[PDB]
Amino acid sequence: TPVTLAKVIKVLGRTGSRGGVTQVRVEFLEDTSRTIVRNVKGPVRENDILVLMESEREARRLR
Amino acid sequence: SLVVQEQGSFQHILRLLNTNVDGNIKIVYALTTIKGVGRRYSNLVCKKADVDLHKRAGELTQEELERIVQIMQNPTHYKIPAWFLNRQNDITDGKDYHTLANNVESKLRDDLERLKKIRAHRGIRHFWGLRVRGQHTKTTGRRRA
Amino acid sequence: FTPVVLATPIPEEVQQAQTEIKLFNKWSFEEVEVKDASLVDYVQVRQPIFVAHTAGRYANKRFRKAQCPIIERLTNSLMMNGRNNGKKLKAVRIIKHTLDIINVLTDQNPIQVVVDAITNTGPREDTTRVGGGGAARRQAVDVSPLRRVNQAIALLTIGAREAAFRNIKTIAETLAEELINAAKGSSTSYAIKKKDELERVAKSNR
Amino acid sequence: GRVRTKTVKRASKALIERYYPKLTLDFQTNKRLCDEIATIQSKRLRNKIAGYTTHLMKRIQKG
Amino acid sequence: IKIRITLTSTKVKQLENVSSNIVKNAEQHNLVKKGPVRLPTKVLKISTRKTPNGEGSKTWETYEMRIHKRYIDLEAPVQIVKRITQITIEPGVDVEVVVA
Amino acid sequence: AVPSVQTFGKKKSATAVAHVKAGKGLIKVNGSPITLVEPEILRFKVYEPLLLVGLDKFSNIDIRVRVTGGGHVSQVYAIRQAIAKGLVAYHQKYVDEQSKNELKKAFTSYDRTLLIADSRRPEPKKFGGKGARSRFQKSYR
Amino acid sequence: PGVSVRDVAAQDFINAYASFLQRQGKLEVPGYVDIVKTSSGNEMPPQDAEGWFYKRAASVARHIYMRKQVGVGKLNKLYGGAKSRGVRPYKHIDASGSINRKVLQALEKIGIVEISPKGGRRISENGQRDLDRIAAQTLEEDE
Amino acid sequence: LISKKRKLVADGVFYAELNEFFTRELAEEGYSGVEVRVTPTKTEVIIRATRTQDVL
Amino acid sequence: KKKWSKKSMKDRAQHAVILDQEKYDRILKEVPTYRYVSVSVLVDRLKIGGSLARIALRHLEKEGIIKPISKHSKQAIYTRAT
RNA sequence: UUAAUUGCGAUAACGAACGAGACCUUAACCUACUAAAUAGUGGUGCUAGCAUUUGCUGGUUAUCCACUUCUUAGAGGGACUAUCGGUUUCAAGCCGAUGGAAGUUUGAGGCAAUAACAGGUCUGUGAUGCCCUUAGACGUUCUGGGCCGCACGCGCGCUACACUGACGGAGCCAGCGAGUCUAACCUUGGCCGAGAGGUCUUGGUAAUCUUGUGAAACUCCGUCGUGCUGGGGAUAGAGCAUUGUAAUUAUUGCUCUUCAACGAGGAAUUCCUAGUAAGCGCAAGUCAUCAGCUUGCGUUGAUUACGUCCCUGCCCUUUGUACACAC
Repeated sequence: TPVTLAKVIKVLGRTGSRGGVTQVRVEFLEDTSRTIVRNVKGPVRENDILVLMESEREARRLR
Repeated sequence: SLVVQEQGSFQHILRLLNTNVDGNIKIVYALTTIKGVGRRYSNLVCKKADVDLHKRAGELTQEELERIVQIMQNPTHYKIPAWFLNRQNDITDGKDYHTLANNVESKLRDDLERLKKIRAHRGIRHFWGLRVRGQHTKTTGRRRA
Repeated sequence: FTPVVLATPIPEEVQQAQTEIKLFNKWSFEEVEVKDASLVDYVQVRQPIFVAHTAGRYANKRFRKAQCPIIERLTNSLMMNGRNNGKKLKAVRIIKHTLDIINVLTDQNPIQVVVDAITNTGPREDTTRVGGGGAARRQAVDVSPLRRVNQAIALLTIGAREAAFRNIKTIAETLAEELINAAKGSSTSYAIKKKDELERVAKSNR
Repeated sequence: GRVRTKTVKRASKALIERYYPKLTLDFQTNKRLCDEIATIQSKRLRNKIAGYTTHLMKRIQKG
Repeated sequence: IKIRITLTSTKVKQLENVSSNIVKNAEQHNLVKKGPVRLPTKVLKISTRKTPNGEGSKTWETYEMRIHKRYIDLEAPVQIVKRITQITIEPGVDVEVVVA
Repeated sequence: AVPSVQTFGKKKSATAVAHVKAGKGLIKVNGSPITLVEPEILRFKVYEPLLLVGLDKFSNIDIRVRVTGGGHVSQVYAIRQAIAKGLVAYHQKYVDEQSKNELKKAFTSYDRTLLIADSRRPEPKKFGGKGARSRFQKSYR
Repeated sequence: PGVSVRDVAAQDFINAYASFLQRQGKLEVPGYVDIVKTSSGNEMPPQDAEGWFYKRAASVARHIYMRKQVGVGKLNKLYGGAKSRGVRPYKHIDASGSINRKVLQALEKIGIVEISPKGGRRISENGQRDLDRIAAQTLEEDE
Repeated sequence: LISKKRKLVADGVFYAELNEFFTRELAEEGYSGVEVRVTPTKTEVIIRATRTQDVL
Repeated sequence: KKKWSKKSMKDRAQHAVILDQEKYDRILKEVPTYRYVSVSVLVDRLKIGGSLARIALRHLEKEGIIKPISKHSKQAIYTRAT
């Protein structure tokens, strides 16, 4: 189960049709400077580590 | 900490007043399982029988049991206060009785049909199956009839 | 250490806990370093307490519940399902019995193995709804560390709760076995099975 | 939320208009001179006025 | 002489200027006293509906009658006693004195 | 005369007033020592401050406490706050400001509650509900 | 050192005291024991049926002693409690003032208690000394 | 002899009832309001109004 | 009327309320190799009523094989000595 | 930008007013002032026990001495977002941190605009127009029923569906608040009774006595054992008291006996973001007696968000309209 530990460095903003999720910019620690922009469910903030079961995705939006 | 092995003196089942009764339980609640008697009177007469309540039923003696039922069918001889009883001041004698497994429903039907034949309110309510104790009957409790 | 006396004599074990080191009643909150650098900063250790109860106004702000002591959160999660609203005292009693059970078992730090269990059973990816209009659809997304924490504690508590419902195995011992199951990875704990089931459907609807 | 009304703001403006030398940046003395130099039927209102006046005096001291 | 004066009113400032002229009269005539024993204030609450009829939404009003009670134990001879009694009759406030 | 002070600890509705002075190292509550509080865990909870600071600061000191109001736990929190406040009063009074400030520093770094009391006073009831926010139930048909 | 009930714990002490009185046997139990539920609300009578009069007695002696003067009314409000009115919600209800009167009169017989003015009963000095000595006995017994 | 609670409220309803009386009967006399002042052995009722000799 | 229920059956467990010498030496040889011990452990591994379980816990911590560590009511917690 | 047409300002607008805010109450802080056996504290003396060694635990209103931290109340102070750091035309203001009793308009309420409904109420009103009736009255009064009647549907709530438990013992802590005068309220004590209850007494017009309301939940111990079973207690029977002129379709309460559905609830749906929910019981209102009702009081005390307009609706603006008793 090779996962990637990457840290939210920016929060783009809330989405879901019901404010239930967000979009964030996350930098991979392994292979530093490799950025991504991805989604999150729960309460989160700056500097925040998070495991990711993949690297290769950027969901633009959602309702 | 007391541990001891129950042998053939034990018995999984027995009979008391037209009713089978279970061992492997507290004797007093076996008695409550018998009709015409609940926890109060059962505990009371077991104390009067002068016997362990902690102990189960199957490992008991017929002398214990006949003494018990003797208390039950002649309690006032055994100094019961005459208010535990389920029938105080009977209508025909004024004596305070305790009805048992069969006599409970027997005398129940007796005084009920007595009311019915004297054409009483309570009797006809019992007859038609309505509520007897002055309940509200419109909304709640339709599912007994 | 010196065993000090007073006008009122005190038991020596508690005198020792005072003079020496802050603990549980017994256990040492140290050497409970967790393995997940994701879940660090959203757990709470190195703030030791004897008891697992205090009315810290943690839920006024957003992440002060992250700064809350974790075992207090466990107790607060244990007291639920209506009839057991409140009764935090019996909650901490059950905690006491469970931790003693774990440490007579799994004789390392039971605090350590429970934190290993919650990080074992952390759900990492979830799914969420899109409405459509006429028809609903799913989409798999990521999960907060704090949400991993809350979901895992809820999972453990509820699995042990329904294990205890209408049966003889008490909540304390069913909770302890559930916790060590989640610690090792058992395929028997409610928490881990629901976690990887949910992550599996997430993987599916990616 | 923490916004202030126009009676407050105009009162503070007028006091800074014609008492700028007599007062200063200190909330406490500004309060203890507001009490007498402007008849005010509310202690909390006096406090709000004092806070805004020191806000504006800081503005003057930088700009 | 051992009297106890007491006041049983609601009009606070009335009661208080009453107590003030009372106590300064007592101390300028140089009579012994205790302080104004200020009892706990008693709020008579009446909680009922606003609506005269039965319909409309449910909405409750709570009217209050705030009572303040004060008293002091005193000693003084009869002439100063009766001058103190016949003076300091302020309206709205209720008063009574007792002895022994 | 005696070195003595009199302080308290408040709570929801529980007030625990403690008289403190130079004694022989005794603690009493309603004339009963500290070991008879009887929630059976809050005993340790109320030992917490004196354990944090060590019993060295309790060698020749007598405390006698008396408490009222609200639940058992409220009495307990009032008690621990009262004895902490009273010890800090004693060390403000007789012992140095140094001991005072470091003492309260330890107590606060453990918890702000030990000296300052939880000012979350309970909300009232309103009409429309069984409580302060929970309305009753909506019905339409 | 000096010893007192406030110094010793509660339930173990009361156990020891009722056991001491049950061994002394000079209590003169009424006789209708093993009959009653001690209330209108307790849905059964006790379990240590031969006992519990002595526990009740020891506890009330402790209670009056900690206190000064009481009445059977206060004792009933203390010793009663919740009743299940069936479906209807619970309620506090007062215990058997007759039981309390009888145990009080037993204590007056042995002289541990003393009727006290301003209403009520009170611990006597004989009760005081034997109570403190029982506390000594208990705080020695635990070791 | 009676409690000060019911004393005060009886004074209140007393004021109210006589006010009702007076705003009824003195209505055409430029009534405005009344005031009892309690006194030992006496109680007094000004009537703030306009048509004074008329109410007299 | 309607039920909105299923109401199926179960094992209707036959936990023992007395014993024999076989059960006795069984528990005597079986209570070891139990790093965790409790009423429920005795129940499920020995099929016994909780009264038997409690009294046997008392018996065995009295004789001394099981070392209790917490005697709280409703929950008895023992290891074994080894 | 604000909770806000609240402010910055922009500007054929200028200057004003109402609403909001302001204001009022309550909750919290004050070891600082006024103080006090109708509240407490300590000490003195009298006095009980253990220790005796000095002490600890106690009782003692006429033993007094002193104090007011707790207790009250009064005047008053106090936080205004203070400071700091970021952010922002760099302005209103926003975020964070420190300190602070308190930093979501400190919290919760009260007050609460213009216009309007063909809303509810003529059964609150000796306020009531018009009509009807007005003496074998639709007026009033007396008796007995009645408003509860049950084949069935809906809405509020209480009980449970058991071990995070039931039962029996012990410990066992609150607050809001009400109380008798020309009447018979609250009733303490002590006597009897299993209990309900009865009894003769006592105190109280009240911080004074009821009452420290010794509430419950709770906690500690045991009995129980996963068993429609000591869960649960409708359903019924018999007996015993009380309230009231009267208890009969049992007022209510106490005792014994009978111990049924119910194993977590379907389509759907309600309330809810902090001492809030929820659990817990408690007083008051009604009231001769009757709480599962309500209003208030406090006791134990969580999880889950800090967002969105997806549903349901609201506010402003622009637009379109065959709409105006207005989708």
